[PDB]
Parts: sequence; structure tokens; C-alpha cells
Amino acid sequence: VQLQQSGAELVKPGASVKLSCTASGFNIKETYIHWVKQRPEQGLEWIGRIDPADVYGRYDPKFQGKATITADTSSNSAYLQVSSLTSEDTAVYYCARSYGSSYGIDYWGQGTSVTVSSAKTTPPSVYPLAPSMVTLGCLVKGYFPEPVTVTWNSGSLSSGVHTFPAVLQSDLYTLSSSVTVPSSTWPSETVTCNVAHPASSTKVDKKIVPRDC
Amino acid sequence: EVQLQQSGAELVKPGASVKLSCTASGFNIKETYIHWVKQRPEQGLEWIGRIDPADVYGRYDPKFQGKATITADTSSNSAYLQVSSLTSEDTAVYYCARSYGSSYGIDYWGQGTSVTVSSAKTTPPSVYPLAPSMVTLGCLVKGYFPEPVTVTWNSGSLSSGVHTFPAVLQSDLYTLSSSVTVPSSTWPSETVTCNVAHPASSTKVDKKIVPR
Amino acid sequence: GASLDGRPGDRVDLSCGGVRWVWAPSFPACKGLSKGRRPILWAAAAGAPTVPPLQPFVGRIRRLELLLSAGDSGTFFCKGRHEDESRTVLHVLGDRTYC
Amino acid sequence: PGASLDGRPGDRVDLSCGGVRWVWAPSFPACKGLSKGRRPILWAAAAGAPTVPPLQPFVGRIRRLELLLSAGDSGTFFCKGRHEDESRTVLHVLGDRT
Amino acid sequence: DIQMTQTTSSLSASLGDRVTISCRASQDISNYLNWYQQKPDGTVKLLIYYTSTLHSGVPSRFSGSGSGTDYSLTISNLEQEDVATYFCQQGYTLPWTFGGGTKLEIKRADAAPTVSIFPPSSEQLTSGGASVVCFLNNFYPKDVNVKWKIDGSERQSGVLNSWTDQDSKDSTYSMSSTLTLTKDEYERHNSYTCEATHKTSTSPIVTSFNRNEC
Amino acid sequence: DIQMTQTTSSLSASLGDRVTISCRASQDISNYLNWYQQKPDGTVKLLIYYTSTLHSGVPSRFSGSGSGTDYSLTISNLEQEDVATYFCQQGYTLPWTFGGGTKLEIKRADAAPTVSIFPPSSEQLTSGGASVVCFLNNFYPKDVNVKWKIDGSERQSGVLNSWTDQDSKDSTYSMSSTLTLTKDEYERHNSYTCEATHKSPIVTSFNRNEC
Ligand SMILES: *[C@@H]1O[C@H](CO[C@]2(C(=O)O)C[C@H](O)[C@@H](NC(C)=O)[C@H]([C@H](O)[C@H](O)CO)O2)[C@H](O)[C@H](O[C@@H]2O[C@H](CO)[C@H](O)[C@H](O)[C@H]2O)[C@H]1NC(C)=O
Ligand SMILES: *[C@@H]1O[C@H](CO[C@]2(C(=O)O)C[C@H](O)[C@@H](NC(C)=O)[C@H]([C@H](O)[C@H](O)CO)O2)[C@H](O)[C@H](O[C@@H]2O[C@H](CO)[C@H](O)[C@H](O)[C@H]2O)[C@H]1NC(C)=O
Repeated sequence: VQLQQSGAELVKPGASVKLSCTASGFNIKETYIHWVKQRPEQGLEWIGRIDPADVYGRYDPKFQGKATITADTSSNSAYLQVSSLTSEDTAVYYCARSYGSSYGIDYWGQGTSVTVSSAKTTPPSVYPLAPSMVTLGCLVKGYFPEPVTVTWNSGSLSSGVHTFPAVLQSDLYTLSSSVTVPSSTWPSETVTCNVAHPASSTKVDKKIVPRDC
Repeated sequence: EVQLQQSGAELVKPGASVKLSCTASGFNIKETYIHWVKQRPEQGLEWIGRIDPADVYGRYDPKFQGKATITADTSSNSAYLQVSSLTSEDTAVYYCARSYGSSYGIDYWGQGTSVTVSSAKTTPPSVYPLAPSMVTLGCLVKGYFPEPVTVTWNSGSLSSGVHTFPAVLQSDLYTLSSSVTVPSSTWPSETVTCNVAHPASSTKVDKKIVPR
Repeated sequence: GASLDGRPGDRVDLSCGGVRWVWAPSFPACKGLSKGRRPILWAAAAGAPTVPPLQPFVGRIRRLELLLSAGDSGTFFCKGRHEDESRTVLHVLGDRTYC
Repeated sequence: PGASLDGRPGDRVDLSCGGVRWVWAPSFPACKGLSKGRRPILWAAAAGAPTVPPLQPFVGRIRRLELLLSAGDSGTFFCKGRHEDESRTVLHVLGDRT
Repeated sequence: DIQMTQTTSSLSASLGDRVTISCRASQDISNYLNWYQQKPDGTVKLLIYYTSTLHSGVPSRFSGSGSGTDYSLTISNLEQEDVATYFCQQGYTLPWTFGGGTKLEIKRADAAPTVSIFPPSSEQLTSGGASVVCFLNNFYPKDVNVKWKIDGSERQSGVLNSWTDQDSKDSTYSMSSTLTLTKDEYERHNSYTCEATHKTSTSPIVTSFNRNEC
Repeated sequence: DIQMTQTTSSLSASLGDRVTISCRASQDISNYLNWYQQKPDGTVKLLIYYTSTLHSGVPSRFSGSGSGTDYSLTISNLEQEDVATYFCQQGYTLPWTFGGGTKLEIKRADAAPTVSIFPPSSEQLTSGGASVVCFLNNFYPKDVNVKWKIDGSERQSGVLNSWTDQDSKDSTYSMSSTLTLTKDEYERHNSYTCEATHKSPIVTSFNRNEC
């Protein structure tokens, strides 16, 4: 009884994007589908709702005409059609289910990230960072758009991981990660910073080696 | 015993107001609607208005524009028609009648109450005898006010042959003559008396028609 | 218009000249009721009163039979389509004003 | 201001009026509906034996009342004062069509 | 205010014939139309309530008809007690309205009048006035021109007539004409005639009176 | 529309205490307000719906109290897992409005940072660029004013910092600072170092040493 949100979209400014939300287990005909916009490091904004039987969903007047939610009962899925995109639209778009006024938005989808930028897709350039306990780093510079899945020693090194959030200078992204392992395990054991950019279909793996010359 | 007791005829000065009466015999007025009707001399009937005696407010025709106000008294088992600001257009006979509703009509009708609207004064009649095998002979009734005059012959016993002609108004005085046709063997043999009664002036004149 | 006056225990057949309507009277009384026009009969597939009033039948515009009783005094409307009304005045002999 | 609601059949929601002798009177979307406009259902209860709403005998109470929803109950609900004043609560029941 | 019109205001009919009183309404009366019979100076009776329905004790001869706007009253095998006026009356709406009426006259054979002239009594003459009376009795039809030639000379001044309604006995009208004069005028001229112009016979009916005093 | 206001936009609290989130409405919303939880980069959970009533599978420590126009969510027992932003929302009238929100931070003992400085990798140096990274792995509270010197000189230009959220594992904060320079600029200057001041200052070093 889950809500299947579509993969994150990178859209050029002014253009239109149609996002997807598929119902698992339950029948959409049995609830109202609601959509929510979440600006980066900001509050949620209710886009509008829809009774899947109607197929003429109600929207917030601040969004009226700009966003058009249309559901397909046959495929048991809803769609958010957003047009005339701006940088003010670069946000995460949640698709939720609701039983009514007196029940609220109960099941919330994972969220689809919409990046509104005239900038092009660029894979990252991973840079290893070698130096009691021992702290070690990994720098991921110059990638577009977000996100990047960063793991340590094929995710087997869960304890001691610290993944910092991405920083945009000018349509360029940069994030670094730090792992704290005992001075006994390094340089004895292999330590690989596993970086994954789904957007560019890359999965780069840079082994942290003790620096020399 | 279903009887509707109408009040005696009234002579009223123009501009004044008259309150006519109607009393219920046997039946309780609470059980019917009371309706009043106007009848202009030698003319059609005009529905004035009705009343549910259980209520104060009677409903009337717009022609009787606030002049006529029917008000019934349940306690005395009697209804009343009060008609204000009188005119010569009001000199008529006023009927009181009981009705059980739209699908029944006015079933029992009152005798009527005559209202005469005139600035004229009450005047007793001046009876004049009119003498000339069958013979005709009559009697004149000149200048009486107001109507009616009960004219009978030889103390009402001589019913067969009677002809009472209706009253003629002339400079606010009435004139009616009546004629009897008796066999030439009965006259001048028998006594013939033209009996006149004026209820209005409380007179009852009797003039023996004598050969001239 | 139509203006009627009857007695309790009588019966009066009343109709319209309608355009599938709704009979909707207001009564100058309050025998458990309140001020305002209360619809008493509506068309459907076979018109019936159901639970507020229980003395009117239907001859089967539309014609009804009504048993007067005490307090049915009021204006009976025959509201059709787009304010296509057909009012009938009704007055029963009597004033029940005792609490 | 205004109150706009959405529910589903078998649910029950409270309706009221801040602007208070009154009368509740709603109109429901005509398609697959016998009547085509605003229709009265309740009038303020007098000091006798009063109850019963005509087109929906499932509204319990003062005219600050609860409504159990089912087929066709989607429409705007008006609570009316003595003169002009009306408090409207819009309502939408899930899956309202043929 | 809904109006009621009777197509005719007077209807002459032979005994035992079939007659109808028609009534046209301004609105649909929906059978709420009643009939009334007001006898001459007699009481006014409710004949037939709610169109075809008859009032208790009303004879079968009376029949009520009509629907919608035009309703009728019908009387079969006519009687000599049916000489009265009949009124239509609506009750559909509250300004209850009556029709104008239709006086029902009974037809009969042409009767010549019994013309009788009377001199002014020596009673009236003391009161400074004089009156000549001419009684024309038991005649048919209704119209008869009276003529008062004082000493042959045409007198159109101060002549006042009076007719009685259809009698129950032999159903004949009677008329009375009064020529009122001042004591002196009547005492001035001798001959006083009274001529009836009725269509029973080839000639007019002439009666006379010549005053005798010297 | 019915603008929703949450008196405070951040609330710090120690474990085993009771806290309250207040929400005032633009008009009486006849108890048609629900409460939401959004975990850091986690899903959004409906906590309370229609004011008081708990949502299925939501713990009892969560209490939804509410007047006609003034609504207040209360977390009675403080758990580390409760580090998340909470939102109120009205369903009374159709443009449903989501409030500003209140981030719930955890109060704990003041920890000193694990300051580690990293020199630019010989990989990045081929790309005609250089980047110095200084970390502060485990500390508390949130604010830490970093200042780093290269041979003593103050460098404020081209400095970009990044902070992680408070983990629901050890209840600590972490910060990353990146000093990006052109290959030539980093080759001209030697002995780069990062210092940190948190409520003696913690000073770290990375001299241009041969290897
Ligand atoms: C009230 O009206 C009913 C008609 O109600 C019905 C119908 O058959 O038309 C009854 C159904 O239960 C109802 N269904 C529901 C659940 O609402 C249907 C209706 O068609 C649907 O709403 C829509 O399709 O409505 C009766 O006319 C009834 O009058 C009584 O009928 C009797 C028949 O044998 C008998 O003649 C009684 O004398 C008569 O009063 C009326 N209710 C009452 C209590 O009078
Ligand atoms: C409509 O009626 C109710 C009463 O309903 C009941 C009852 O007494 O609870 C419902 C029962 O199912 C029903 N049947 C049986 C077998 O008990 C009975 C039935 O009518 C009697 O048995 C017959 O004697 O009736 C209320 O009167 C209600 O009035 C409202 O009550 C409120 C209470 O908080 C408040 O006082 C309101 O002012 C008042 O109007 C009435 N409903 C409405 C909306 O008017």
C-alpha cells in the first residue's frame, strides 16, 4: 500500500514537466491524491488535490493555472503537470493520499526533485583525502545536478561515516565526506570512497592511499 | 332551526355611518362563515364580503374600499355590517347569509335590511280613494317617506284581484296606487277598505272606497 | 389566483397550471412547526407525502385531495420550474390560540 | 471567509453557523439529481414535537449539526438567518458521478 | 377581481319548455360555481352548489352544467313558480363574484288590457292638488305606449308610469299611469282621456272621463 | 489563505522532557487541523489528524491539543528519534495551508570538535585547481566561527562552509569548510593551517612538508 514517485527531473527554464505517482496495493478511486511543493530548506506548500473520479482537480489560487494535476484510474496513477518553470520552482514534489478534510494527508510519497536550470549534466570529479584514531576524507567536486550517493568501503563501513550536504558556487556542486577509523585498520585495510551520480549514470570508486610526493 | 334574523330597515342621512345587524337562530355562528350582499334597487347582487366569526378581521371585495367592516359577535350569536361614508350609490337592500365554504355557497339567506341614504325626512302617506258584471277600483298613496307601505284590501281578506304597483320617487316623496277587480254585484253592496300601513312613520290608515 | 375557504373535516381537491414540480406551503400556525414555506409533496415516479403531513392523497399538472383538520390554514404553493409557481389560499373556520 | 469540505461516503462531518428562527437550505450538483437548485431541509425546531429533514434522513443535532455522508451528498450547505445573512459550508463526497 | 357575464339579461319562455342560463368567466373556476334564484321580493335561494350539485329540497327539474370557463344552468318542464331571476356565482377566489342575472319571463297568449280611468277624489282636491289615474290590467307583451290627451291636446308634461312584474295567476302584466296637476289646472279643462298603444287588436284602446260641474 | 503561524521556527530540548509546538490560525478552523512530522531527508509522517486524534502507528507520547483557533502539539517524552521538523496544516477551507514549521533540536553536553585538515590531492592538482578541507567531525552546539591562516595571513575570499544535521545516533553536529584556490596560488603559498573557536581555541596544522 505504497506511493511510487517518479525519478528526479532536470528541466530547462520556462519549459513544462509532468511528474508521476503510482498507487501500490490500494485503488486510487478510494481516496483524494494531493501534491506538495518543498523549496530547498523551506516549508511545504500545498499545490492542489484531486478526486480521481472527477479528473478536474482543485488547486491553490497562488498556483492556479501554473500546475495541473490529472489522474489516470486505469493505470492507478496520478500526474502533476507544471508549466512555465522558474528558479523559484526548483523544489521536491510530494504526492500524498488523503481520506478527506477530517483525516489529512496520511500516506506521503518519497518525493520527486525538480531542478530548474539552464545548466548541463556534469559527472563528478572525485578527489581522495588522506592525512590514536584516524579521520579520512573524500571530495566530490563539480557535478550537476544533485544527488550523489556516497558510501564507504562498499557501504560495509557504516560506523564513523559523515556525509556533508552539497554546496553550489555557480551551477557546480561540491560535497565532502569523512570517515573515522582506528589507526590499526589504516593503512592496513583498503578504504574506498564509493561515489554514485545517477543523473550522469556514473559510479566512481577512489581508494584512499597514503600521500607520497 | 336555521333562521337568520335581519334588523329592520334604516333611513340614513348621506355621509353618515350605519351598523346593520343579523342574529343566528338555532345554529352556532362559530360553525359557519357570514357573508353580506348589496342589492341596488332593481339591479344585480354585489358580494360585500365574508367573515370567520372566530376571527376579528373580515375579508371584503376591493369595491367596498374600507367603507364596509363586517364584525361578528359570537357571544350574542350575531354578525354586523358597518358601512361608513354613505352616498345615494349606497341606497340598497343588505343580505346576511351563512356559508360552509367554497364548495357549498351561501345556503341560508337572510330576509334583507333596506337602507335608504337620503337627506329627506320621514313623512306619513296621504291616502286618497279612487271610485269609478265586473268592476275595477283602487286607492292612491301620495307623498310618503321612506319606503315601504303595506297595502292590503278589506283587511287582507280580498286577496283575489289585487294589483299593487311599485313606488315612484318624485322630488323626495313616493307614490303608489293599487287596484282591485271585484264583481259589479259585490259593489257598492259590500264595504271596500284600502288598508295602508307605513311602518316608518308608525301609521295605519284605512280609507273606505265610496261611490262618488 | 386561487383563494379557498373550508371547514375542518371537509376535503378540497387543489391543483396547478405548472410547466415534475413540488407542492410547498407556509401556514399561519405552529402546531410543533415553525415560520416558513415547508415543501409537503414532490413528483418522483409516484408522488407520496411520507412523514411530516399525513392527510393529503393524490388524484393521479398534479391534483391532490386534502382533509382539512385544524391548522391546515395556509397558502399552498405549487412551485414548478424556474419560479413557475401556482399559489392556492386556504382558510379553515377557527382560531386555535390556546397554549 | 468560507468553509470548503471534502469527505467520502460512510463518513460524518459537522456543519454550523456563526451568524445566528433560522433554516438550513442546500443545493446539490444537478447531474444525476432530481432537483435542480437550492432546497430547504431543516427549519429551527419549536417548543413541541419536531424532527425530520426531507432529502436526507441522517442529520443529528441548535442548528450546529452532524452529517453522515453518502451518494450525492456533494453540494453547498447554507444556514440561514432571519434576514439576508447565510453561512455556507461547501461539501465534496469522494467519487461523485455515474 | 374576476368578472362573470351572463350572455342574456332576460329570457322569455313558454310553460314546460327547456331553458338555459349561460355564464362566462374571466378565469378557470374549476367547478366552484353556484346558482341562485331570487323570487320577486321573495327570498334568494341557493339552487345548485359546486356546478351540477343540487341544494337540499331543490326540485329535480333544475340541472347544472359546464366546466372550465363557461358553465350553465338548465331548467326542464318549466313551472309558473319559476318566474324569478337566476344568478351565477363564483367562489374559486375570494372577491366572490356574482353574475349580472337573467330574469326568466313566462310566455303567453296576447291579452288586451282592462283600461280604467279614475277622477281625482274630493279628498286630494282640498290639499291643492289633483291626480288622474289610469289602470291597464292583464295584458301581454310588456310594452304599451300610454297617451294623456287633456281635452285632445297632447300632454307630455308631468306623466309618471309604473309596471308590475309577471303575475303568478294568469302571468300578465299590469300598468298604472298618473297625470298629476295643480288644483286650478284640472279645474280649468274638462276632457281627460287615456290611450293605450298595444298590439293585441287593429285599433288603440281608448278610455275617457269628462268632468261634470255647473 | 488561512495563513498558519508557528510562534517558534526552532526549539532545542534535552532528552526526557516535554515540549510544545504552537500554531495560530487566520480564522476559527473548527478543529480541522492536522500535525505532520518530516524527518531529515526522511519521509513525511502524518502525526495527528483533526486536532486531538492520534494517527495509526504513531506513539502515545504525541499529544494533539487544540482550542477553536489556537492549536498546540506536545511531545511528552523526548526521544533522539524525534529530531525532525513539525508542521501544522488546516483542512477547513480548500486552499489547504501548511504552516512555517518548528525544527526540534536535541540539547546535550558541550562536545569539542575533532578538527582534521586535508591537503589538496595530487589528483585535483592536475585539473588546474586546489582545495583545502578542514573538518569538525563531532561537536555541540550548532554555531562555530571558523578562521584559517596561510603563513598568518587572513583569507576570507572563496571560503565555503557546510553543516550536517543533528544525528539521532549520538546527538552531535559536524561542519566542513572548503578553501578553493587556483593551482598557482596554492603553489605560491606554503604551510596552510585551520583554527576553530567554540563555546583555548582548537588549532590544527598542515605545513607544506615533503614526502
Ligand atoms: C414516503 O414515500 C414513500 C415512497 O418511498 C420510496 C418509494 O418506494 O418510492 C420508498 C423507498 O424506501 C425509498 N428508498 C430510500 C431508501 O430512500 C424510495 C425512493 O424511490 C429512493 O429514494 C430513490 O429511488 O422511496 C411512500 O410513497 C410512502 O407512502 C405510503 O405508501 C404505501 C404504499 O403501500 C401506502 O399507500 C401508504 O398509505 C402511503 O402513505 C411515504 N411514507 C409514508 C410513511 O407515508
Ligand atoms: C429530532 O428528534 C430528536 C429525537 O429523536 C428520537 C429520540 O428521542 O432520541 C430518535 C429516536 O430514534 C426516535 N425513536 C425511538 C423509537 O425512540 C424518537 C421518537 O421520535 C420518539 O420515540 C417518539 O416519542 O426520537 C430530537 O428531538 C432532536 O431535537 C434536538 O435535540 C438536541 C439535543 O441536543 C437539541 O436540544 C436541539 O435543540 C433539538 O432540536 C430532533 N432533531 C432536530 C435536528 O431537530
